[PDB]
Amino acid sequence: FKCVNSLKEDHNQPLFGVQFNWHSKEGDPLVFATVGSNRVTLYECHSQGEIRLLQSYVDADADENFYTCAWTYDSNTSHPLLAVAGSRGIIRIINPITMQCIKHYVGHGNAINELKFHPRDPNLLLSVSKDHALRLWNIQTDTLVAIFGGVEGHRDEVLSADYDLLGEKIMSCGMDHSLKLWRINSKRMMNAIKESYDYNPNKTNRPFISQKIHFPDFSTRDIHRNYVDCVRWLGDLILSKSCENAIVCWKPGKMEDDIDKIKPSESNVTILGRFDYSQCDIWYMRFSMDFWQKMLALGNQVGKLYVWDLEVEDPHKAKCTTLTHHKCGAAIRQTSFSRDSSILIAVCDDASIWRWDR
Repeated sequence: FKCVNSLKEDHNQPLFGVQFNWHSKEGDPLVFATVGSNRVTLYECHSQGEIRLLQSYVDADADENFYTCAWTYDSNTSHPLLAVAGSRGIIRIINPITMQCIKHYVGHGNAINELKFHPRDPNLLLSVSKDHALRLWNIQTDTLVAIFGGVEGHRDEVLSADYDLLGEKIMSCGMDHSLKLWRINSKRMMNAIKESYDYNPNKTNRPFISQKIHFPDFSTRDIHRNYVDCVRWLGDLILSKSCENAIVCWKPGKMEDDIDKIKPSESNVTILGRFDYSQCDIWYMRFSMDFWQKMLALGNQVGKLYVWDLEVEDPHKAKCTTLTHHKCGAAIRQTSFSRDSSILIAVCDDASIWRWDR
């Protein structure tokens, strides 16, 4: 990796999220979305470092603050869609071509900190909120499938969450210092999903009933001692961080315990390694991985990039390299790899964007 370009968005507010579009068709250029201030911006990546500016969606309210975006496609037409959400607690489904808001979901009412799409179903959107809950949505039938909350749920803002490889279970984390597992392969949840696909408000009288899920299938506050601001499955293992300059790789239960045999009462965790770094004690600094999960990237609060090569027998044997530039001095809030891994983008608190080519 070498730094080939950079630029700065006119607004000067923090860029909180960047995502490449991993659903981009064969032979079109790599396109990525940034979010910050009250807008979304698409860029196209070209030779010689060029970052070709496309078009923005700018929320009507100047007080909207987008925090996160996530790419999917339309399940009938294959056209990519981009979901955005932020401080107003509104999910917006944007047509990236024209940047029209196609539709939006209210319900959270309170800030959405992260969005994720199911790894196998393009219609299933998970939002995580400042209101302590997760919601699962079916953006095909415009239904709220479930709410993951209650007193045994998170007891403070949720910051991050992630589906496992097959979308059978979710791991959430947030400001209560905890990570919670939620199975979505139960009979109940598989059936709720099925019912959400059968729902057509024009062909019936009922509202769609959401599942209230009030009991995580596992929970722990034993990994970090602060806000857990980023979470990612690595197979049956977990990669998570707080503001303590460490990504911990760990699993619920003892060393030889199966993830699918974990009862809600499980009080053990196993730590399999820890990736330490520097100058990352601020909240809401998120790492990302490439498509194959070979590598992990996190930037810190002074513009240094850390990249881990996870292509090694055990999690603790990961190989770190660092990416610095003399002009990149602002906090980096998120990174994104292209689908093919040839490009890495970092985005910063100063509205700058950094392009790193392999």
